[PDB]
Amino acid sequence: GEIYTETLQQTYAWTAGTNIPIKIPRNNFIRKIRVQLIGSISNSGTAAVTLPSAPFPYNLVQTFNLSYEGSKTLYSVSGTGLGILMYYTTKGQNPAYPAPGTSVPASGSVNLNVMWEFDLARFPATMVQNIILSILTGQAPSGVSINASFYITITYERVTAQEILSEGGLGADGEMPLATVLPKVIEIPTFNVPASSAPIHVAYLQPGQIYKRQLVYVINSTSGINNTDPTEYELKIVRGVPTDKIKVSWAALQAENQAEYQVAPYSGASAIIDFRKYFNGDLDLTHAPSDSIEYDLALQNQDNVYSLYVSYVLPYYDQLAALPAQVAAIVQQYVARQKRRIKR
Amino acid sequence: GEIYTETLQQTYAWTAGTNIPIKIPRNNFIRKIRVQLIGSISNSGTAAVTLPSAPFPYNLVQTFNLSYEGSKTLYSVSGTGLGILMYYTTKGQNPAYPAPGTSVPASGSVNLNVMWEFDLARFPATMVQNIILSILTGQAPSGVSINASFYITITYERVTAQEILSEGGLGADGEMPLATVLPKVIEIPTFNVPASSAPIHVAYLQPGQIYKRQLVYVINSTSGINNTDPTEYELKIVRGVPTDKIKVSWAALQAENQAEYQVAPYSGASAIIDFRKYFNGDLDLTHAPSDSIEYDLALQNQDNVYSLYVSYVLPYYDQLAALPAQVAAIVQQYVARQKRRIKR
Amino acid sequence: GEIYTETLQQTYAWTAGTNIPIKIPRNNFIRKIRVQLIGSISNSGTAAVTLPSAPFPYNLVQTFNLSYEGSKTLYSVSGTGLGILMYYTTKGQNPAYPAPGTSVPASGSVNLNVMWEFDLARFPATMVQNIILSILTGQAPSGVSINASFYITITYERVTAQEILSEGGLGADGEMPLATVLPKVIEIPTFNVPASSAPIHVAYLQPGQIYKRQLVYVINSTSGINNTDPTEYELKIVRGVPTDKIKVSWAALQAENQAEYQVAPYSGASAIIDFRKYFNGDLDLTHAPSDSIEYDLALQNQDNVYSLYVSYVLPYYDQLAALPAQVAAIVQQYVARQKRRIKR
Amino acid sequence: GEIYTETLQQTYAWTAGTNIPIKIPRNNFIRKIRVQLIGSISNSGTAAVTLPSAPFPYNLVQTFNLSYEGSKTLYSVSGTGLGILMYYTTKGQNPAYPAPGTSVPASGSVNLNVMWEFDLARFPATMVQNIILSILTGQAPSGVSINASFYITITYERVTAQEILSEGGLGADGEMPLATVLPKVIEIPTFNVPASSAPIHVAYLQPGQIYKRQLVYVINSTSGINNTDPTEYELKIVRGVPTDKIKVSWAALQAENQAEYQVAPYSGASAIIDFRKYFNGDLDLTHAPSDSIEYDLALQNQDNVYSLYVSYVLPYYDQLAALPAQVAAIVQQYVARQKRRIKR
Repeated sequence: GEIYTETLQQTYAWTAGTNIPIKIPRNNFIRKIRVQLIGSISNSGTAAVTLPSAPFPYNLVQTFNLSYEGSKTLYSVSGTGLGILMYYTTKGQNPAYPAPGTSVPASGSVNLNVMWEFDLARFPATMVQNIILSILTGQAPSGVSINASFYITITYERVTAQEILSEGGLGADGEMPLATVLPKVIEIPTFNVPASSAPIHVAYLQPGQIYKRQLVYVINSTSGINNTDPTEYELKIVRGVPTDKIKVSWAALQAENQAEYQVAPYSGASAIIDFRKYFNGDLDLTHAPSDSIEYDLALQNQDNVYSLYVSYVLPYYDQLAALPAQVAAIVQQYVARQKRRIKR
Repeated sequence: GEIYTETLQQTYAWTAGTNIPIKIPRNNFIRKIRVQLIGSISNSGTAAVTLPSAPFPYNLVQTFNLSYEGSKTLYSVSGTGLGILMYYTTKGQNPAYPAPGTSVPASGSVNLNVMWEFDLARFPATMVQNIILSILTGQAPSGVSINASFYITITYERVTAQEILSEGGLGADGEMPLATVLPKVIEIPTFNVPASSAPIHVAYLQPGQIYKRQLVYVINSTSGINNTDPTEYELKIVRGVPTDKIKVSWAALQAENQAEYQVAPYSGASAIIDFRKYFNGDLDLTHAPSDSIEYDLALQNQDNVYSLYVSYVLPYYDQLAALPAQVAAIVQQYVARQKRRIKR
Repeated sequence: GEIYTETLQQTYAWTAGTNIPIKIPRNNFIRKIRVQLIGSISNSGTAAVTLPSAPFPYNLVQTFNLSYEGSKTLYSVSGTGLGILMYYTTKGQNPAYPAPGTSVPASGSVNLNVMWEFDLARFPATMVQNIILSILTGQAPSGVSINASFYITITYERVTAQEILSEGGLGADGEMPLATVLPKVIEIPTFNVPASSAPIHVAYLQPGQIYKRQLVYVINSTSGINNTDPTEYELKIVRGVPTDKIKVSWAALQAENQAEYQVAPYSGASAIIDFRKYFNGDLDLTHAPSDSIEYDLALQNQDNVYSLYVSYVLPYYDQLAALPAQVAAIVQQYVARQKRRIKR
Repeated sequence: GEIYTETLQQTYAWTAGTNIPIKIPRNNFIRKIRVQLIGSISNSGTAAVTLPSAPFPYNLVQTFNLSYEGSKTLYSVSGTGLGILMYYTTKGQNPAYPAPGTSVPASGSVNLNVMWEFDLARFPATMVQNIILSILTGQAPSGVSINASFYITITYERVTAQEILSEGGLGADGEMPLATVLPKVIEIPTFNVPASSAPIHVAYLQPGQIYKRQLVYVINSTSGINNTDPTEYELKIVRGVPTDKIKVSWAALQAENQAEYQVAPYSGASAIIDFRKYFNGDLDLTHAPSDSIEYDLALQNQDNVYSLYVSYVLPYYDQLAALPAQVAAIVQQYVARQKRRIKR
């Protein structure tokens, strides 16, 4: 239909340790929602205070949560999480001022402007209820004050009653178009995975969805996200014949990110693993038994691993699979196009 | 066919405030013409002279004008205009030395190397007359002297009589192939759009072509192109039901450019709005009544807004429209490839 | 099939002027082999030693040589050669620390990490014998000591007996699949091509393979690889009526490297010419009579030109051509996917 | 088939803190690999140097790593680990000279002869690639010099194509026989498990394999491996009904080792627990959810607990499980036999 974008008149002040829930107008379907922390970080203290380094500025928003009907979750990431995912998928050019470790002049200030982007493909925002993007801000850097607000830029696509029939009408219960592709960008953080030289089990990818790529990063208590502990990552298919779809050294996985994302590594402790490259197309676990695919980690020390998945579910996956080869062909091209929209 | 590239032996010295007309050899069809200001900027003075900031080096070529038969304008942009479009569409990787503000060693010199590129898709250069690329050079920076020249590099495509037929033969009048897509990158500057917070009408896009993307940038009298007045951009469809295809904050538009072109904003006063992301496919105005789409701006101070469009024309727009779904479809794929070859 | 990647446990200590032969496990077919020099460059001297400039760090590995059966070569390049090919095909994002000219703190050190990537398309490693990637390390920079090892990351594709029947079964003599595409990245060096302003004959591309792209770079005895002598590149069809597919000036050749690769020139003395844009598809000479296409160079001074080609051979190229229009369609589509896989 | 053993022609000199990679010949299947450090430990100093106490001589080989294809790890243990496990599974009868604390006569020497044993059941070595047992030697004891080499003794079993079919032919992907039993003897070291009287959580056994017996030993910073901190061992099943398969005091655990292995305790800080004695048959966690069985330790002080497991995997565990009670009976009888070959 007719994509068209706008910022909402209503903003939200960045306050420390707060949950500022945001209502997303349900005009047409929503393709993507950008959020920007814009203002300045003021140093009113006598000596020039150096801003904390990575994940800053991203961590100013401790967490994000875009879900609808209060029950259904489309997003769940931390600002440091969605922030690094943004950093890669945009050739590391995603707006993030000021850079880590920058000094706020003594009794003067620097400029704040960070961004996130939730890709909802073509989310039927009008057929569902209560899309609330809850931003739980984190903590203000030490010595300086975050003087910003949030600006929601929502991109609607004017899907018509007409176009909807042209992609397979509605679903099973007719709650969304048959060809709906809900992004399920979740982030499951792990604690105290032990220091090892051989990749030890870290966590399972749970079924009920199609995984596109996974952003994994470790958090050392001393260096934060600027350590070099993860040395050997590993995706083992546990169900069926134990097969290693991935057994690459950290250096080499980040090497693939050099070629993949054409940008230097976000830090010594982060990387991305694209499933379409180790499988044929996307890694589907929609109907796969649980604990069939896990990822491992060889950490120099024992730390905390955060794993952000950029996956999506097809709310009518059975009706699309159970479709006539005639219709399935056309419906497939719609869902297929949609799955690629949700990059970041 | 067989694309193939060469430089033209004849070069032209960049002289200040001059018009240097270039004849573009008409061998085969022309896919693209790159022009390069290559030489040095010499400071013969006692003190190290810092070169002007953006748009320099770009404005060393005040304006460009690539057209055929002397009357059909394929291009009409300024070096500052086409130059900035170049800065975005190539991840800011475009050759542009020296950078804004670089110092020319006192009684020593720096290196000059700037580039532009006119994308003509697959322009029937063998079937028209006189492709003359007129470069109206600007002014030599203060304190330094430009000792460069232009190198016209042309990309021909061996479209054969055979193939032209494989795409719908010639036009109605048979002056170019039916499936021709003449790029019409024009640039229309506005003066004194007054200072305001609610976007005031800036200018209408006048019909007679399909718009692919628009590059808007403001020029303050004090800061040149490095101000931050543009705060609110807005695409209002005036004719028909009144609507806003765009109502994004400037911060937010330079935002879509980070994710889009993966490069930092050329300055606080620039951006690009891709029409393909706000309509279904390209923004066509071949037959729309004039004044049906205007774009607005909320400027901090009152300045000059330059609007560069990367739009293209289909000289047989009608036969393409009154052709059979049988043929329309085959011709459609050619106009289709051609339309995207014209990026920059 | 089932792509899956792993690093081999066994690393190899980098020693100056040595040949370190590596056995590459022939588990499944091999798609790409990554090699990384990872460790540090230690300075034990009193004064901080600044590392040699380009080609360092790439030249720490003098040459590479991947072949199977001790007589059939898939690769034959220098670290400086394959290294620069790497610098381009990944937007200059290929891992190469530290950068040229970096200072190793006096009695402290810097970080080493350089990589190469051998694209074997989908090489039938299980059907051949002894895939040995021989690495002939170069020389330790003067004043610092290289303390790294090599890490072999191989990407196998679980091609099955079944799937092989599905692409045309076996070859003529049945030693590899009929649709095999063996990479032939060779590098032919020419010495003392005289100084001239008119591109003088440098060397012919010999037949017996399809050229995908050629990386040419000159080496001044003074500036090493950092000179600006190559001024005029030129691809001449010598057989028949003399024709020029390329007659592009050096500046402009690096220009297409700007748009093509979106990365700054590796040095003033290098470039890449892709045959796909100067012919229709790849420049095939499996059957053109020899000395039928040569490339020229107008060099400022008299130097050494190294020409690295990313070419590939079809071991049963004839049965692919003598296959029924029925089968040729399917086999061709497999050979084609394989041909583009060998990018870097 | 026809079991048969020979020592490999190539030996390897024991040097301090080195990694000596060994290629393991793949003639027939591999039943067991013995490694012996044989030579003498010379004292060149004026006074008789008494050799370090346990784990020496075992720690002369810091670590072991027997894996195939450079990725799949069959063994990952330390010389102190496999060494102590050897000390138990053989009635303390495994060759280990000199004993700990023995005096190397002043300007004279003693005899060195240690031995380790990797039980690979009947590993399909002809069907896999690169079985490389990497011995990363530790440190030469203080005051004496280790003058030995390693002797690789391999036990091949001539499994014939016929015989292989007699147990279910090959697996699903047919890479190893269906009835294969890959030893997975890993060792996971834990750091600083705090001092306590009631057994505190030490670590979980992560899934994907069948555990045979576990060798746990604590390492005090003061007494090394010769302390008596572990006082209360405990195997707690966390998932499902919470249960204690073991809740025996250390004294009593070394007690079950007296009768079990008929040998005095290796040290006050070591023990072994056989799962077949606490479950019915082996403790299998092939598909059990992660974190379902952990082991606890009441330590006098807070120390490092090393947990060596002798577990094994069934690469086709499902086809063995999804096999008819008809075929399952014969295949089970083979795997059952293999599983016990891997004792040590």
